[PDB]
Amino acid sequence: VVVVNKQVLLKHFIPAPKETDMELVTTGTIRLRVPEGSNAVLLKNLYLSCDPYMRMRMTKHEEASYVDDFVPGAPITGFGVGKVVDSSHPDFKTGDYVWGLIGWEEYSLITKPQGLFKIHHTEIPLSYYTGILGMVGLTAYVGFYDICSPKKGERVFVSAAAGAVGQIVGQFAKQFGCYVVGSAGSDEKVNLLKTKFGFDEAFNYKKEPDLTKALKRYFPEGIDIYFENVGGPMLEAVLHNMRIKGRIAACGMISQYNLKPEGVHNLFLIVGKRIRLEGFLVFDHYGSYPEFEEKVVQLIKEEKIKYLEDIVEGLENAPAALIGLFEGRNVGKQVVVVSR
Amino acid sequence: DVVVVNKQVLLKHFIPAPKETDMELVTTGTIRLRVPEGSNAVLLKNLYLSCDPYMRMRMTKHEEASYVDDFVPGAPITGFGVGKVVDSSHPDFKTGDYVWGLIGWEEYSLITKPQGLFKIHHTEIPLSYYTGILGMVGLTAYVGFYDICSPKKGERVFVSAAAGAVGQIVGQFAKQFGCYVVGSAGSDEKVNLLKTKFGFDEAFNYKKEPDLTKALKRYFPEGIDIYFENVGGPMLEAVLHNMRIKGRIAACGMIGVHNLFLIVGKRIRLEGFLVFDHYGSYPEFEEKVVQLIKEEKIKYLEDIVEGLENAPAALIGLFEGRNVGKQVVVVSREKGHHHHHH
Ligand SMILES: NC(=O)c1ccc[n+]([C@@H]2O[C@H](COP(=O)([O-])OP(=O)(O)OC[C@H]3O[C@@H](n4cnc5c(N)ncnc54)[C@H](OP(=O)(O)O)[C@@H]3O)[C@@H](O)[C@H]2O)c1
Ligand SMILES: NC(=O)c1ccc[n+]([C@@H]2O[C@H](COP(=O)([O-])OP(=O)(O)OC[C@H]3O[C@@H](n4cnc5c(N)ncnc54)[C@H](OP(=O)(O)O)[C@@H]3O)[C@@H](O)[C@H]2O)c1
Repeated sequence: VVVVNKQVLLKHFIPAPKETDMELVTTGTIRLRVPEGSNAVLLKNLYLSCDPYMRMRMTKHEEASYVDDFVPGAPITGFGVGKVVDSSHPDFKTGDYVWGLIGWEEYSLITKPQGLFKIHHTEIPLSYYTGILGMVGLTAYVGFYDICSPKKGERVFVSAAAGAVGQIVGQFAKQFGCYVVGSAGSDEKVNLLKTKFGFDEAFNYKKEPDLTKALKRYFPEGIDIYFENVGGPMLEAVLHNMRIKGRIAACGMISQYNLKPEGVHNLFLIVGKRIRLEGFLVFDHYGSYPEFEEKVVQLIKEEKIKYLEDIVEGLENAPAALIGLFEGRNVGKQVVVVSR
Repeated sequence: DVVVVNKQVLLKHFIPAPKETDMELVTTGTIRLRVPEGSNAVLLKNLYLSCDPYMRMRMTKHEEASYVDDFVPGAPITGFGVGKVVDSSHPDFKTGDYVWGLIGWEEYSLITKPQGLFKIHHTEIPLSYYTGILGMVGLTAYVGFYDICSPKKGERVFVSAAAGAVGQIVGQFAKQFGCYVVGSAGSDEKVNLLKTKFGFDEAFNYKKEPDLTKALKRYFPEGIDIYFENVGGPMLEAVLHNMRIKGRIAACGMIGVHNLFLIVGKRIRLEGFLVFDHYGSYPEFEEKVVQLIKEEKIKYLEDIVEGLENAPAALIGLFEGRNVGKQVVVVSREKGHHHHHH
């Protein structure tokens, strides 16, 4: 059996990204069997994740950064969920479902199957393994329980709080016993934070004249913990409102990914307030996954965590949905359905 | 219960840099040489004063509270210093003991909260050292490096404002721990001292380097594990660019930053600290550092100025970089003074 395999390719390096910086192609095929003699796994790709860090990979870097750049002319890759068609690797059998880095394509031959995780709970919707039970959820789990060193009762702020990482941090934090406030870019998202996601309070950053004062309002006694997804002047504001011994988990600074650079002027406050500002990367924490899968599956089962996906249908729509990320167009975790 | 003259330096008023005229020596004041009846207080004859850069901030009025209370116009300047106990109604302090802690810019200070005085346990060390290397500055170095920097033998360490009081000590601590240590300073005379007196593996003049990012690449081909941060600003940008995965930045002081996102990719811990939170560490620190001095395994240069009347100048001087070493003011020599100097 040789079948058609559509692909989305990076046309070329970027210096914001445009939908034209990628190209769907239909003039390609794959054999539905793993090469003889390999330790490899062939996946039918079911779901894709759009993640902001994918932007960086579309630019060429002289010195090595944290992930390999994309190769022009080759498919885009990123997190996704797949079904095992064929396998010459012992830990994976035909009919198993998995998640991990795969190609923006209908079918991927995974030469390094050590970096695929087997899906242990079929009871759960498979798309969850793009986000809440995939990379994004684990990011939240590490960022909050580990980097933020939280303590019950502490005052927690979360930027980009309706996003995939944000919405999870908030719920983790409320269930730990913290006061949790979120910021987002639309009243629809703010509504979701207060009504679906259980946030003690939230507000629209686009519709607040002074971020520093806005935060003073929700944190009269200042902020103990800032889960940082956005960066820029929102960080300055937070710094102004941080409490002695406050902690900032630097998850991302998405405001800067396509800009060029914006400056932070408050940093000296980190001294007077004895703040720990610490970045982290989820790739370093895959060891914590098994415990995390169990915690979060139970949380879902018990209806004690909520999760909103933004779903887009068809591989052809993946470039748009990725670009859309950066303009706030996603309402929840951006997933692309390749086949169901 | 004699009454004597007590000269004082007062803050005339709040400042919006400071001038010598923003302070005033006065001779009118007097003091009883006995702690009030019923108090648990300690009366000091003030021997030495420290000039420290953070004093500048206290000369400005702050609407919102910052880390230490502002100075009060009309009241003496206060800061770290060394004193001899004249009288005490507090059990842990006796007449003739020497101590350091916050005292007044004056000949005599009545200390109402003596829990924040540290006893001097080695009176054979020059007492002036307890302004700086064995006082607040040294401890700042001790905690900043051994604690906040979480160092490990062999790691590549950078220190800004390295010829300063804190910097100079961080560097030596770091060398003796087994680290490669490079310093930055603002004059070739200071760079010379870092390499020849202070034991730094390398150093350079930041004023005479066009690109700090490249400058640092040069001394750290494999990047920086640890940055002891005294300066801030673009020097921080540069460092961040040369930091290694899992690198650590101890924010001691700073005197816009655009590359903060790097903290994520490189998994950096940037952590501020304040020495007031670490007084518990003093006793162990005193022992380590005294031995280090006794064994001639740490070096230290003081800039000494004589007389209370010169303190304002020396503090201003500090802020314009004019001090060569830790800036001390001699208010009065302990009876029986016999330490040589230069
Ligand atoms: N291991 C890691 O370090 C790790 C792992 C995963 C994610 N991340 C980081 O986490 C952040 C969010 O991840 P996610 O997958 O959950 O993304 P997401 O929040 O689901 O999508 C991006 C969101 O960011 C907000 N946004 C976009 N541009 C913005 C701007 N210029 N200013 C303010 N807000 C903006 C938008 O919400 P608004 O409507 O609120 O504007 C948008 O919904 C990103 O910074 C990403 O790099 C890091
Ligand atoms: N607990 C704490 O967190 C704590 C405690 C004590 C001190 N500190 C801080 O540590 C820093 C200095 O402490 P210190 O006692 O050692 O003071 P100091 O270094 O004796 O005085 C500051 C020195 O920094 C250098 N400098 C000034 N502007 C600079 C710039 N723009 N770039 C680079 N270097 C510059 C000057 O010499 P060169 O320009 O020639 O290098 C100057 O002598 C200050 O920020 C101070 O507040 C913090």
